[PDB]
Amino acid sequence: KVHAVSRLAHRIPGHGQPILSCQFSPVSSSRLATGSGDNTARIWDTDSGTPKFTLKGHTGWVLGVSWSPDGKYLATCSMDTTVRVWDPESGKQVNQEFRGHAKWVLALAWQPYHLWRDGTARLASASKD
Amino acid sequence: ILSVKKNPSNPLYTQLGVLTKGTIIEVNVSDLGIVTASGKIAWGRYAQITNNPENDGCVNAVLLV
Amino acid sequence: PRNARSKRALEKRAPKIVENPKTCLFLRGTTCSQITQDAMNDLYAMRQVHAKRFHKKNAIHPFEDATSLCFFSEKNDCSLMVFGSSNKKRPHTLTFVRMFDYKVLDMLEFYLDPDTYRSISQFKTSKIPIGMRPMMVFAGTAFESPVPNAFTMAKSMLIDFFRGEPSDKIDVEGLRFVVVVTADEPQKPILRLRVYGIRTKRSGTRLPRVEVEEHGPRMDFRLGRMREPDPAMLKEAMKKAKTPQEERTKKNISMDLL
Amino acid sequence: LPVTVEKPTPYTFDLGLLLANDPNPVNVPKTTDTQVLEQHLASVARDGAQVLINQLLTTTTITATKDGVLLTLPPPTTPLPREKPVPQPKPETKWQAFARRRGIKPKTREQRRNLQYNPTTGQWERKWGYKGANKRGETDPIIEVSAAKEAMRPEGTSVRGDKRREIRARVKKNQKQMLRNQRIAAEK
Amino acid sequence: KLVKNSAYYSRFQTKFKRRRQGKTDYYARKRLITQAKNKYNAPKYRLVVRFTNRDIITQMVTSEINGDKIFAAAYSHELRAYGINHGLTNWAAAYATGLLLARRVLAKLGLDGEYTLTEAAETEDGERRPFKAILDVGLARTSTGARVFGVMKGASDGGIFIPHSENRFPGYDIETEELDTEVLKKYIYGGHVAEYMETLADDDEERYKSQFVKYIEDDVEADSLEELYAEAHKQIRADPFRKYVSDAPKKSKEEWKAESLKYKKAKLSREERKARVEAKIKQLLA
Amino acid sequence: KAQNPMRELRIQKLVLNISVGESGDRLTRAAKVLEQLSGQTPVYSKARYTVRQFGIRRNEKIAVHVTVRGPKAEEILERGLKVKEYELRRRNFSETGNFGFGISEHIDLGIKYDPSIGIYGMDFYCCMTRPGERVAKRRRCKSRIGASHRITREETIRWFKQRFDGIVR
RNA sequence: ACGUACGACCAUACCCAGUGGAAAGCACGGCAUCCCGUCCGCUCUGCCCUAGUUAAGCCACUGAGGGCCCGGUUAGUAGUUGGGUCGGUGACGACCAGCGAAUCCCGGGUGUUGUACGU
RNA sequence: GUCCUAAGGGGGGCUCAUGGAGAACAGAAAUCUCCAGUAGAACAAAAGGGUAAAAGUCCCCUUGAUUUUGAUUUUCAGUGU
Repeated sequence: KVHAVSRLAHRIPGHGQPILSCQFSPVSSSRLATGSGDNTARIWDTDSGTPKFTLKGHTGWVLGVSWSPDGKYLATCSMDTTVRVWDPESGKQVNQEFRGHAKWVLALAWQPYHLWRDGTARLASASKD
Repeated sequence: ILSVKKNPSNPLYTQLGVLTKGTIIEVNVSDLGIVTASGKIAWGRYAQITNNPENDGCVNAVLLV
Repeated sequence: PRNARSKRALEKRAPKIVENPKTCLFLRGTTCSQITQDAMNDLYAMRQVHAKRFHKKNAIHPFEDATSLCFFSEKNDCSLMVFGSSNKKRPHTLTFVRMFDYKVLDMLEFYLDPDTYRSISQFKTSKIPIGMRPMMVFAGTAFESPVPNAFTMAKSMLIDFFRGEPSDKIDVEGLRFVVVVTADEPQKPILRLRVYGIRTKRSGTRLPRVEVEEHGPRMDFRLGRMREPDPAMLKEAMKKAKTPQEERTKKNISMDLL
Repeated sequence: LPVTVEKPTPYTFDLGLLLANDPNPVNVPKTTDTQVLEQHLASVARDGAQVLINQLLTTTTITATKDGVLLTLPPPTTPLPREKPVPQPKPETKWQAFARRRGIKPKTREQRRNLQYNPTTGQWERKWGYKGANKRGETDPIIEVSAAKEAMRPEGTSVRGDKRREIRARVKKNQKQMLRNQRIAAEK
Repeated sequence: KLVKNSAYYSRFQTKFKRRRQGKTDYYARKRLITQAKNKYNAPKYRLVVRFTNRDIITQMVTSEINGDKIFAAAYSHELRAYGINHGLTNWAAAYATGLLLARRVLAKLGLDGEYTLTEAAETEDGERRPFKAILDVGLARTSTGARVFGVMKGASDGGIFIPHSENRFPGYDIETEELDTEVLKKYIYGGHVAEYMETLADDDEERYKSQFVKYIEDDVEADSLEELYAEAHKQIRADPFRKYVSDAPKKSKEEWKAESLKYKKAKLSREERKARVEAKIKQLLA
Repeated sequence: KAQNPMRELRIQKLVLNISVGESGDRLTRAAKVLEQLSGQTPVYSKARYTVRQFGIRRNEKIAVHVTVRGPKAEEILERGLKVKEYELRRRNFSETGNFGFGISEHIDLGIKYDPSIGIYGMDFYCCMTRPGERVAKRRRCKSRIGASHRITREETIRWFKQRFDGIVR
């Protein structure tokens, strides 16, 4: 049974612009990802209501954050026509950014975990182009 | 318009409900969707009339926020 | 009242439409036994939030003169008083005094049985929280006399004592203690005062099965001397005032649900 | 175990005071055994508490809020004496009787506000009180003085205390009238 | 003239015993327990936070007429069962002790035959209500960065509904009316201690060794404190009732009764006191 | 039990007082004198009552004082004893175990004279204690110092004589 | 039984002094980077629990002088209401009742206790 | 005849009158220190038990000088928002 949330648990500042996306980690509620218009994503520890990581590198608003289904990756899609992948346990970008979209990347969708093949995951990015 | 709060020229003009420039009126703000800090719905606020309605044929006001 | 704090105190002491909860002053005479003091302590512990305590010896015999009682009530804004006393004729006496407009409305003597008296500390149970009003049970045939008598006045006084603060709502977790007064119509009848904690068990239905466990104090009373109210003062005290939130009903005028 | 008690006469209730009245007699055993006396009294208390709990859980509105599960209680119906008499209207003052006779209406709260617009300074100022308009000019750098008034002025006094003198006279007159009204009302 | 005479001693009125001991503010206690916005006859809980030289004491207290009742209790020396062995009075230990008390309260209630009237009268549209308590700091100063608010933060993160504001946490700036969550996270995980260890090891090595002698002896580096406290929080949330056995001597209660009665001094009897009085009278006569 | 290390006498504090009795420039210059004598901002004291004989007024700032603790207090008291040639009177020691003295000029402490400031004297008062004075000064569980832990006049005279090699006459 | 934290009665617990205190705990203590606050890190606040010490706090016991608290006695007595009921025209003198003291004196005592965690 | 970011409210820290013993001028009476101090000070009232980690006294914040709504109470309304 899930009980109704009735009160504020935490209010954590740190984003300098409006928050545009948010998503919990699939493992537990201890980790939250947000993506904002200050060109950053942020990982939050929700047990103590504290910042955990700041993910920088985008030059446009981070329109979308999306955890991988196994929880080992975080994908961000931004207004700078790019998609980036991050390690949520260290706050570091995995390899380089994804290039090839002409306009704003609006949405992300991970391939389901049971369909992964060739020793890799696949990620769909839907853009304005 | 909910009421007329203060016509600056005369309390008699306030009592008569005269809509001139600078008049404070009470407006129904249900359309604006204003929620207070305790979660209650504000549906009455104050606005100041910013035009000359007898010359313009309409009432223009600005919310006092 | 030049001071704002003194003005606030005067406004608190002023007569009101909805009255403040009554305050009880606990005081003793020049001679007062240890059993009587223990009984007074148990009653004060039941009524801590709306009581004041005197600690000196007062040369007052209430059924002879109550001028000092009226002065104390006016000074402390206390409308209920518990007076402890002891004598050869009356070995352990609690005089319940109820006042109206800082004058004596009525008085009743309770004679305490020393042998059957048990304090709250003589029962090894979890006690009542501070400020929690209990539920009440009055049992027996002594409380339905057609003419007002000592047992009727005792029931009224004990209701005014254990009344607490009125409220339109109560939490279901605040129904854990009950005060039971038992007295039968008849050589003198015995007014017995007991306090119980309430436990609920599953019974297979919606309503729970209540169980009781003794809380204390254990008290046996014999009713003694009585001071009855003046009829005009009684009418003044029993008048009821209407709040502004009670609408005076007009003919053919009502309010719909909107 | 049952949750309903059966007695020859039903209980009465006052749920505003959480009070249950048991009309049935308490057949206390005529024994010297404190123990049998005590479970007899505890049984009577058990029935009283059970019927009170049943009445409270069945006849009152139950609402589950963030504070908890609450029972809507009726107002108390057991007649209890007051501690002070019901408040009465004060005796009419001289002004109040005069205003009722002459049809003088009370002023509105906007009308009696301690605020006015001074056009010479173009500012909002208090009519009375601290830095009020009734003490205007008492702190001004320069005050014009009439020669006849300064000739008729007593020695030692200044023109800077005239408004305080007038205010003290007005306050004294108002206080005297208030004391007269208080004495008459106390006589009544 | 003598101020302390018989009239002074007769007229003297003593304070309360705990006021004389300087332990209880009865002015604050009266408003803490006998004052309520609603008159719903509901029980009230207070989180009592107290500090000694070497320990932090947190209790969950209700007030009855014969004395207070401890619903649950957590001590900072019980963090040794979770892996914290040094700094048992600091801010991070305060946070961990508050978290431990919160998890113990929730596990005792089962929020992690006899039944209550809430269950008996529960409505269909009724959700679970959080456990509610109010902070009780006693005589400590409620300045910004005090450890009482660290205990409160730990309990509120553990799940107790405690009404509070955030202007007394470390990192709060009065001018901007904002809270620095970086400084708050640092104080939660003990990073102020870590930066003190680094600064002392850089500047005053002898003072560093003297102050943190147990840290170096147990090989607790300053860069491992955050991981140690995070692991402690995870283990507290996993097992809030882990048993801890100290290195103190262990005997039974009756053995400790015998041990204390071996050193207790008995009250003198009436016959012995009369014999001593007679001996004193004989010595005065001689 | 007198050889316990917790009974060792030490200087609790040293208060330097200047009572000029007049408000304004004289009080300001005395406050500056106390300031660079000690190393901290001084305290200005107001008169309790109005005395027409002394020419003082109620709530009028007439005196100035500094409380100094630690080795700074020890060295300032050393300078004062150097001025007074390490000699004190038996009446200078109080029954509670404190002492004090006074000087008429402040140049001989080691302060270079400045013509715009002028001449000022002062009162030194040294208050002594043992470890455990926190018992009477802390907020929670404030208590009284025991009688065996209290300091006597003979004890502080002996401590002064042993410590500074001074003379008490 | 001892210790600590919250307490309940609020001197049988207060005022003054002396002696002792296993264990653990309290405490005195040590250090001012960070949070915080002072004329002064005295207090308050933060960091160590290592090292010294039971000297003081605290606890127990003892001792005077006070004070305070129980019980008896005073005593159902003073005092006060009743022609109350007998005389006295009446006031009043007894008697009958109802209420109802205190001083003096004697004896005893100088803290009991709840919950939780420990020694 | 003068002076004041008014009074009030909330929070926090502190303890007063007085006496004893001490400190250059300073001497009954100027300021500082310690000890003892049931309030014997202050502030309100007219206690026969007002208030001491405060109701006293100093800091911080508000000072916005009489808010909004009401089908309800009482009175009024030829100008009945």
